[PDB]
Amino acid sequence: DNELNLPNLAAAYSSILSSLGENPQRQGLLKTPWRAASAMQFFTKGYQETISDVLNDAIFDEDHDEMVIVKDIDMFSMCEHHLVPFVGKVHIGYLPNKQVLGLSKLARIVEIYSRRLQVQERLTKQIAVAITEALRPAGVGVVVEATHMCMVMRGVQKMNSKTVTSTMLGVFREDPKTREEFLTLIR
Amino acid sequence: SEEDNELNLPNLAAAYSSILSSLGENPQRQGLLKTPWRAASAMQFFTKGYQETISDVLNDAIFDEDHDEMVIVKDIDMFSMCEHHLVPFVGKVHIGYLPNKQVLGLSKLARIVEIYSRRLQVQERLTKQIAVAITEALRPAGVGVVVEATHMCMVMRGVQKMNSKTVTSTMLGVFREDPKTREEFLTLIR
Amino acid sequence: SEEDNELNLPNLAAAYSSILSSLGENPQRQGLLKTPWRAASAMQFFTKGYQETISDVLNDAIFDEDHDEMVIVKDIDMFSMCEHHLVPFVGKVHIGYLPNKQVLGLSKLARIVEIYSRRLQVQERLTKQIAVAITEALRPAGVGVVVEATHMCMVMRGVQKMNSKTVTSTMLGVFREDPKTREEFLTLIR
Amino acid sequence: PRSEEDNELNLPNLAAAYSSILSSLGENPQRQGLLKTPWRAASAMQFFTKGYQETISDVLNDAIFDEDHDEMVIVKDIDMFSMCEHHLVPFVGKVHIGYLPNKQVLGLSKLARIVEIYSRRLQVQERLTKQIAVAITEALRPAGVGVVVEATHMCMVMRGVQKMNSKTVTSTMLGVFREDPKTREEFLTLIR
Amino acid sequence: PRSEEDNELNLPNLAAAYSSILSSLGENPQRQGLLKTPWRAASAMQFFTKGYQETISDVLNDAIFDHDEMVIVKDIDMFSMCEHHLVPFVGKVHIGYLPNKQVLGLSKLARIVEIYSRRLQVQERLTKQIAVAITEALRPAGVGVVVEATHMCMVMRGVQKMNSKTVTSTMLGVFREDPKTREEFLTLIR
Amino acid sequence: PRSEEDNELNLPNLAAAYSSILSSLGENPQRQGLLKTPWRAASAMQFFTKGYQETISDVLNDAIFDEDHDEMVIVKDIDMFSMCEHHLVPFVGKVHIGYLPNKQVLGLSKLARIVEIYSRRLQVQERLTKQIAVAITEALRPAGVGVVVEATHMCMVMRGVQKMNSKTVTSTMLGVFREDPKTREEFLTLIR
Amino acid sequence: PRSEEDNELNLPNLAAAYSSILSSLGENPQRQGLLKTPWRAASAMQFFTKGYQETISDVLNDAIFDDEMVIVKDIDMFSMCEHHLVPFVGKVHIGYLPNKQVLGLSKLARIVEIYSRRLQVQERLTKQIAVAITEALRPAGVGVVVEATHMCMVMRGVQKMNSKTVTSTMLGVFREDPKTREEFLTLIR
Amino acid sequence: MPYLLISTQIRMEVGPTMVGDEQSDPELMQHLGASKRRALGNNFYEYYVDDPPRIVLDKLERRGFRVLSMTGVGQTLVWCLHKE
Amino acid sequence: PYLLISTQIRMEVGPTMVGDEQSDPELMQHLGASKRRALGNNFYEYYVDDPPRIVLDKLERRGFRVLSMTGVGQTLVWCLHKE
Amino acid sequence: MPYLLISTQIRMEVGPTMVGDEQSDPELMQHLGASKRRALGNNFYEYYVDDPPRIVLDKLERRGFRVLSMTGVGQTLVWCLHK
Amino acid sequence: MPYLLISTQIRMEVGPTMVGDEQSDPELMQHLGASKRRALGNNFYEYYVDDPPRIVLDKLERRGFRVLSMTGVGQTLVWCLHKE
Amino acid sequence: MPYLLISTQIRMEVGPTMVGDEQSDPELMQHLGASKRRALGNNFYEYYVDDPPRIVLDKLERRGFRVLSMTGVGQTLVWCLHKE
Ligand SMILES: Nc1nc2c(ccn2[C@@H]2O[C@H](COP(=O)(O)OP(=O)(O)OP(=O)(O)O)[C@@H](O)[C@H]2O)c(=O)[nH]1
Ligand SMILES: Nc1nc2c(ccn2[C@@H]2O[C@H](COP(=O)(O)OP(=O)(O)OP(=O)(O)O)[C@@H](O)[C@H]2O)c(=O)[nH]1
Ligand SMILES: Nc1nc2c(ccn2[C@@H]2O[C@H](COP(=O)(O)OP(=O)(O)OP(=O)(O)O)[C@@H](O)[C@H]2O)c(=O)[nH]1
Ligand SMILES: Nc1nc2c(ccn2[C@@H]2O[C@H](COP(=O)(O)OP(=O)(O)OP(=O)(O)O)[C@@H](O)[C@H]2O)c(=O)[nH]1
Ligand SMILES: Nc1nc2c(ccn2[C@@H]2O[C@H](COP(=O)(O)OP(=O)(O)OP(=O)(O)O)[C@@H](O)[C@H]2O)c(=O)[nH]1
Ligand SMILES: Nc1nc2c(ccn2[C@@H]2O[C@H](COP(=O)(O)OP(=O)(O)OP(=O)(O)O)[C@@H](O)[C@H]2O)c(=O)[nH]1
Ligand SMILES: Nc1nc2c(ccn2[C@@H]2O[C@H](COP(=O)(O)OP(=O)(O)OP(=O)(O)O)[C@@H](O)[C@H]2O)c(=O)[nH]1
Ligand SMILES: N[C@@H](Cc1ccccc1)C(=O)O
Ligand SMILES: N[C@@H](Cc1ccccc1)C(=O)O
Ligand SMILES: N[C@@H](Cc1ccccc1)C(=O)O
Ligand SMILES: N[C@@H](Cc1ccccc1)C(=O)O
Ligand SMILES: N[C@@H](Cc1ccccc1)C(=O)O
Ligand SMILES: [Zn+2]
Ligand SMILES: [Zn+2]
Ligand SMILES: [Zn+2]
Ligand SMILES: [Zn+2]
Ligand SMILES: [Zn+2]
Ligand SMILES: [Zn+2]
Ligand SMILES: [Zn+2]
Repeated sequence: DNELNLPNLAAAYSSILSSLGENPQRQGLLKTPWRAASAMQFFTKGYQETISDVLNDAIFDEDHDEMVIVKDIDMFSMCEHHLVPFVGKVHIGYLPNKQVLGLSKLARIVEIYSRRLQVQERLTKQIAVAITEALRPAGVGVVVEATHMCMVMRGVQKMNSKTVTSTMLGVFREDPKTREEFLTLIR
Repeated sequence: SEEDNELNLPNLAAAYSSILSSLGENPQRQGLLKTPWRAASAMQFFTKGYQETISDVLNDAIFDEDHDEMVIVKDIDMFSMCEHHLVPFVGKVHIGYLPNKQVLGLSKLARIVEIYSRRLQVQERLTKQIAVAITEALRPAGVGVVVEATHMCMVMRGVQKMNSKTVTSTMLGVFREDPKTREEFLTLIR
Repeated sequence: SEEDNELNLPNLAAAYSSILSSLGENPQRQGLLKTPWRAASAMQFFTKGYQETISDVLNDAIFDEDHDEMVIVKDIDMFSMCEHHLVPFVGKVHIGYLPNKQVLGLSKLARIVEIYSRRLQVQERLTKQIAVAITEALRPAGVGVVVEATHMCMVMRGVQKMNSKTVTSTMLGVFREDPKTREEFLTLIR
Repeated sequence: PRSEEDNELNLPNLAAAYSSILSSLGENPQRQGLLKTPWRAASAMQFFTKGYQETISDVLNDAIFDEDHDEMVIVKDIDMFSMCEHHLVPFVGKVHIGYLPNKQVLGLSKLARIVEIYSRRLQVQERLTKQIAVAITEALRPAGVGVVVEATHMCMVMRGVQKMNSKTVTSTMLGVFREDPKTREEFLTLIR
Repeated sequence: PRSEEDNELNLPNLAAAYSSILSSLGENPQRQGLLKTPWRAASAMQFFTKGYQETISDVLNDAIFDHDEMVIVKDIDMFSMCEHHLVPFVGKVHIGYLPNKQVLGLSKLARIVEIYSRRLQVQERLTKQIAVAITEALRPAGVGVVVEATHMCMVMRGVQKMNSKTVTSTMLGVFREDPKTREEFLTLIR
Repeated sequence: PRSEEDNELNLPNLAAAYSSILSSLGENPQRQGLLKTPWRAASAMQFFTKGYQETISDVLNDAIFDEDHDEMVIVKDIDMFSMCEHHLVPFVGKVHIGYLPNKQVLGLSKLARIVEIYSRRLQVQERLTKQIAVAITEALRPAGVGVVVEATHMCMVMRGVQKMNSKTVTSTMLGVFREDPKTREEFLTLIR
Repeated sequence: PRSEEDNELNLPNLAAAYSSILSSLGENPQRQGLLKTPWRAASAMQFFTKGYQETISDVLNDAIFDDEMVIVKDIDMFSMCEHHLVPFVGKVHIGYLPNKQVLGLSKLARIVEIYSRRLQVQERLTKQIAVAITEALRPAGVGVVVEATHMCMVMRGVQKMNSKTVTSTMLGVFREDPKTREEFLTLIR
Repeated sequence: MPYLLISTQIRMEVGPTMVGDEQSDPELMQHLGASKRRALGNNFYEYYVDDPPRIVLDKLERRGFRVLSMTGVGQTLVWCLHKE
Repeated sequence: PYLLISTQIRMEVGPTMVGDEQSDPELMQHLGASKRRALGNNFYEYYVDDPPRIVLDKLERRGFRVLSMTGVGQTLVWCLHKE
Repeated sequence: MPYLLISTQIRMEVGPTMVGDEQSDPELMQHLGASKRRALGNNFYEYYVDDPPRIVLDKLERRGFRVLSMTGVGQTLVWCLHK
Repeated sequence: MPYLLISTQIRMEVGPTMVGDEQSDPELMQHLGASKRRALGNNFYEYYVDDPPRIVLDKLERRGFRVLSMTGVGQTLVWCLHKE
Repeated sequence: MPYLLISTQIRMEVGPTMVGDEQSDPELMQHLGASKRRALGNNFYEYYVDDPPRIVLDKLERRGFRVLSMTGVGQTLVWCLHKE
């Protein structure tokens, strides 16, 4: 699909260069339709992935029930409304129910959904739901903090603005003590 | 309206020219020739929120996501004008809300800040208006708004307390009724 | 021109709609319905520097002063677009100059950053265009320009070096010839 | 437990395996910079796994004192260096330990020594975290123990997902640190 | 240069050597947590040394464009392997150069860091190789390279100096001959 | 309590012991840099243990005011320098004290002087923390007292485990500081 | 150099002196908390002064290899003041310019350990590290900067809690060439 | 309508006391001297009186209600009454 | 004979939780209850939109009497018994 | 005046015990040995005794009061009595 | 043995339900299908069932127990029963 | 002395159980096997037993006491008993 659609993406980017008043034949722009098309395919590579392949059977037994957190996961996504990046960090916490996920898989799960055309809220929920369904834990908490370039480089132009979204499932929603421990430990 | 702006611009410039003379300055010196007009235009821009309505600002950016989770837009730069002294008060606005199946466009929360902050104000009123506008536009489970600002009237003059900052808070719906929702909001805006 | 923008907006929207389909997405889903138009408008705003000229931007804000001392406008937020990948590069611009007989209006130094940054660019060219525009408009003793930026093409993809930053530097007139002037500039922009 | 005699006997086998790795990577084991590497890499790996040579009893060394002390004791910011058992690559960070004594008080340094027994092994963060908490619980029989491990896994930064800033935080709360949220909150406030 | 064919042919030999290491350390290669370790450790080690599969020409990919300014790419995350102990040394690389009619693609400076750092190395060699590669590819007026790294061999073992950092510097062409060019570079990388 | 006359009488015995230490380390007590060391090291050790010369009553010096204040009083970031009784090596840090007066308010400086009485002795962190809290409780009879000590033990950084960043935090909460979690939370928030 | 046989013979003398110090301070060496203190204090003092047992040649091991600036900075340093027998602690920053011989990175830290684990004065310690590197490698030049908190100035005496002593030694090109010294001081920040 | 829920916040000695919801008996609300309001952001109306809860409990006994249970939840003290 | 009902945050408004997976299906139907499973939860629950005062009156008509009422966290719980 | 509310804070074994409000029966407050005060910033007066709540409960039983309910709210332990 | 204490945490609709301590009636614990455990760091054994508390309350009524009181404490909901 | 207050902290299945104050019936405290103490900083004495509260409740029934109410406050579980 990527190979077949690459010329169509490059034709659209070349057309955009002309429609902006630019010269697609100028040295600095000659390869731009192809490079922009490849970059856009990389930014949306999460559509190529499934949870099962990403997990790669990296689920292990851990009888003792302790909170596990993977925080400060760098996240790079694309706003679906403007096709402009929104970037930041994801902090994930969960309380296992005898099954523990491979540490890196929590970051790989962030990669499946972040590398798509998105809205922060949907992205946050998808990460929490994927972990819930893969591990069946007592609960999951996900916090996403991001700078949307559509609010800084244009529009409202609020230089310091940041969006924070939160999803708390299972014991992370029902038990405030579990949620408080998670929020204290991700600082 | 923009017609009101054009009609009132000469009156504002005449008042600023009169202020320059009453302060002992020379409105005819090079540095002050265009000042009545530039000060008048700046004051119109600082009060442009009077020209806006919530409906136009929202621009139908209300979506349907099955979201029942906390949404926050924090560190929104805010620039307002003190209505008592006509001197700026500037800072940050942090907004949180719990949607009730209607999710607002992220930028619209900052645009709502712009409607009310670009007016002659008091921090308490500005804080409450932002929270009430979001509540009426979305009908969410709750809204929380925190405004932190430096008032130049307390630093450049008067009491002259260089480090002083005013913090105002408004908590509506579940943000007032449920301390756990308010605590999650205050923890996440740090 | 703004007429060019109106005429080309449907062509840009058609190209963005085509990109949505070519990526495997559904242009008919709620979240994407207005995206071809919104993405087209955002791209026109990111490249609005092509609509400007130095003369209009300067707006005759050149004052005659007995000032032969260093003037700096630093930490000017800059948002540009890489011409190779059509992905943003963002950061700060620090400008310094030694006036001869003419001093430029402070805000015009930031407006000059806006004429050139709101284009498809390469950081080196951007840096040089800012320094040359100030040199030609004012004929000063010298100009120094430092641009520090994060390129999203090196962070979100490619090499994926999260902390990498590009710093370019242009030193003209006394800023090149006199190391003492350039050292004072670099010390004062920290 | 692994002995110093076992180390001497297995050192040539480890050096032969590291020399083989150098050849299998396309490198030249005969070049100046690599001549002593099979032996130096083997010694480094034995040092990184020296925790297998230790016992809780020897490490405690009878450093248990008596006291009418029923107040919170914390040893925080204990530098920790471990080896991921999945990739044989380091994971490094800090351990913060808290406990509420029950008439027996552990010697301050022993809390860091307990971190050393378990961290100097082929591990997983979760196992390491519970082993430290369980060792303190069994040695002192206190009212409760809390252990927080924060670590950078080099397998998530230098390779794989390559998330430069990612950090893993694991927490184990036993006795009153689990049953009483007020005790756990005092612990988490004091380790900041 | 090493290839994916050599990689796949040597993978079982690497896995056999890692399985042998597990047994020689007193561990049980049959326990659940260690079953796939010989293969995962082998793959990680060939990724850490993937620099032997590369050449400067392929990495540059003809990204040489046709300036009078200092160009710097700083805070490039670097991950290498100490050749003496086979333990990581990690940190940052800061590169500066003065072009002479040829300007290198920004990302290639980070790609050059990747060729040499993904090998068994000594910090001094790595620093010099990066500077020499840029010098030969671009023929600039000069190049400066600063590498700062934590060696895990000095923190996790041996001397165990937790805060120790190694800083190595290579200055070629005008970066060596002209102290003013070197000083500008060192000031701009802070 | 140790007296200034005891100090004068024991100074030559301390100097003889420090001179013996110089010889036993392989050093030359006759070299210029070491000639006065037995006497200076003896005086320094007497200063580090000057808390044995003091009593709570003399230290308080009747600085108890009867202003009926029913609000929280805190003296934080009190620099503390003590000596480990097990190794005779310093442990240094900060003491943060909070109390809720009942009918008596203590003079601000006396809270720091109370830290000086107990810290300038051969100690263990736990005991020091408890002694400061008990002295304030007995002197003022307040609604409650909270004491937090944070210290770096040089025995855990310069030697032994050699954990460069390790810190010990001890806490003692008496009266309403133990019984009311809201009072303890206000105290811990205000000492940050 | 002090030997392990000397340590076994002198360890009881140190312990007997610390037991005597405990009595002379008014303390009870027989109380539970002090019973092991004479031996522990003695062993701690031997460890603090273990640098007298070491020579540069043993430390140099297999770590010399055959013209760019090399720096090892933020080396944690723990020493003992020879005037009061109280610790002074901080960091050592070392820079050198090789001349056909490069030293193993770790050995620069081991050299700090030989001289710091002794009874000292900051100035002598700083000079000994620079001289040892100069004689071992014969480089173009060496620069050594020591920053330390002296506990004798913070826990007693003047009681200046923020005071820090900074000593510097510049040899060869680090002394003769100000551009080399400036590059060193800029890179150790 | 046999069940009644009444409540007070922060201190038990002082009002306001919440005495009803949208579907409460209007005659009973009028008898207690209650006012109707909707706090901002809330999806419901409530009835309240300025009286402390002890006064409300005495008035409710004269209307046939007995306290079945009293509980604290957060900073709210609640009474569940039953007309028997 | 036993029933547990609850409401969160405010007592004047629903939803009111009126049952679990093993609750009497006829009683749940009578109250007009819906069945759901909140995300991440290992159990189903029955709930009504009515405020708890309305549910208590409906349950009295079914023979239930309130034995105890308690607050726990932000949840107000009633324990009823069919006497 | 059939209902009475009494309370204690932090520990149940020691007073003060709050035994009334501004509109409390003055004779009952005098009988308990209660004092009247207004804590700073409060919009109301309260009656209190130094006795622990167990002593107050025994005194109120001799006046015809019976404990109907006891509850905790924050750090306050409350008894609702009836005669 | 007239008194019984039972409890559940976090949600009332789902188990586990704590039904006893070390000195609880072994026959009653066996009747309820309870398991015995000691949570790590605890100085006591406890009996628990997987059933939600409503099921346990119905089983206890068939054994002669009646609920005297129900209370929340932290995140634990407790019932005090009496064999009357 | 008809009223009694007993309590336990953190977990209901294990002691200590507080069974009295300074003015408690000394014979009843002796019968329960209670010890008297004063926690540091406290302005009062308390009686306590090592037994879990369920055991104390059974002993108190044999002395004529009945549980009137049980409540949670903070991390303390309290029973109010009455001799009837
Ligand atoms: N909740 C949510 N909303 C999201 C994103 C990403 C983007 N959006 C928001 O879509 C709205 C589109 O509005 P619109 O049609 O009026 O466009 P436009 O005139 O260009 O707007 P503006 O930018 O204000 O100038 C904006 O409000 C934008 O913020 C997300 O993750 N979550
Ligand atoms: N609550 C509130 N108050 C606000 C603003 C903005 C301003 N104000 C306050 O109006 C008061 C005016 O008093 P006044 O007449 O005595 O004036 P003046 O002598 O000049 O005063 P001073 O400044 O002391 O010299 C001041 O107290 C000022 O702070 C706001 O946002 N919220
Ligand atoms: N000097 C300079 N260079 C600039 C920009 C903006 C971009 N570039 C650089 O053009 C090069 C293009 O090379 P390429 O064809 O190989 O592309 P591609 O495979 O996608 O690259 P990569 O990113 O490595 O994956 C890259 O090196 C890029 O960094 C700038 O401002 N200044
Ligand atoms: N819970 C836990 N998990 C741990 C460690 C240490 C490592 N792991 C995790 O083992 C998984 C192995 O998966 P795998 O076989 O697919 O390997 P591989 O393809 O090389 O993976 P990747 O790294 O993604 O490239 C990874 O997820 C890794 O993170 C720990 O302490 N705790
Ligand atoms: N110049 C330079 N030196 C480097 C590296 C990487 C490593 N090394 C250094 O090789 C030396 C080898 O000595 P050796 O045989 O005695 O080893 P060993 O007993 O294990 O040492 P130690 O660590 O003290 O225990 C060490 O000094 C090590 O630091 C580098 O990048 N640049
Ligand atoms: N609770 C408490 N403990 C304290 C102090 C001060 C010191 N200590 C601890 O006494 C223990 C003595 O043990 P030991 O005999 O085995 O000595 P030694 O081999 O030298 O030990 P080590 O240092 O590991 O080499 C050590 O654990 C030390 O930390 C304090 O304030 N509170
Ligand atoms: N240059 C140098 N000097 C050093 C050390 C270590 C210590 N000293 C200094 O010896 C002096 C001793 O003097 P003294 O005899 O008068 O002792 P004493 O009354 O106890 O002094 P004081 O501490 O003031 O109370 C002090 O000045 C001390 O600072 C070092 O590294 N470098
Ligand atoms: N929200 C109330 C508690 C409450 C929960 C449920 C019902 C009634 C009240 C408080 O915080 O005070
Ligand atoms: N989790 C509930 C409390 C609760 C505990 C036990 C049973 C029922 C409810 C809350 O925080 O509101
Ligand atoms: N404010 C009381 C709680 C309370 C609420 C309502 C009525 C009475 C008491 C406390 O924190 O202890
Ligand atoms: N520790 C319990 C509360 C509790 C206290 C006393 C007895 C029983 C339970 C909780 O936090 O949920
Ligand atoms: N201080 C008790 C609560 C309490 C208040 C009032 C009376 C009794 C107990 C706790 O935190 O557990
Ligand atoms: Zn957008
Ligand atoms: Zn004002
Ligand atoms: Zn690019
Ligand atoms: Zn790994
Ligand atoms: Zn090494
Ligand atoms: Zn010690
Ligand atoms: Zn000294």
